[PDB]
Amino acid sequence: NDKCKELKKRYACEVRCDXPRYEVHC
Repeated sequence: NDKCKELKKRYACEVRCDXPRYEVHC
């Protein structure tokens, strides 16, 4: 479940990892 971290590194814009949802506030 580190894809959350990967996204947070990529995007810092707030990536909301809510279960299977990744809401990117950018």
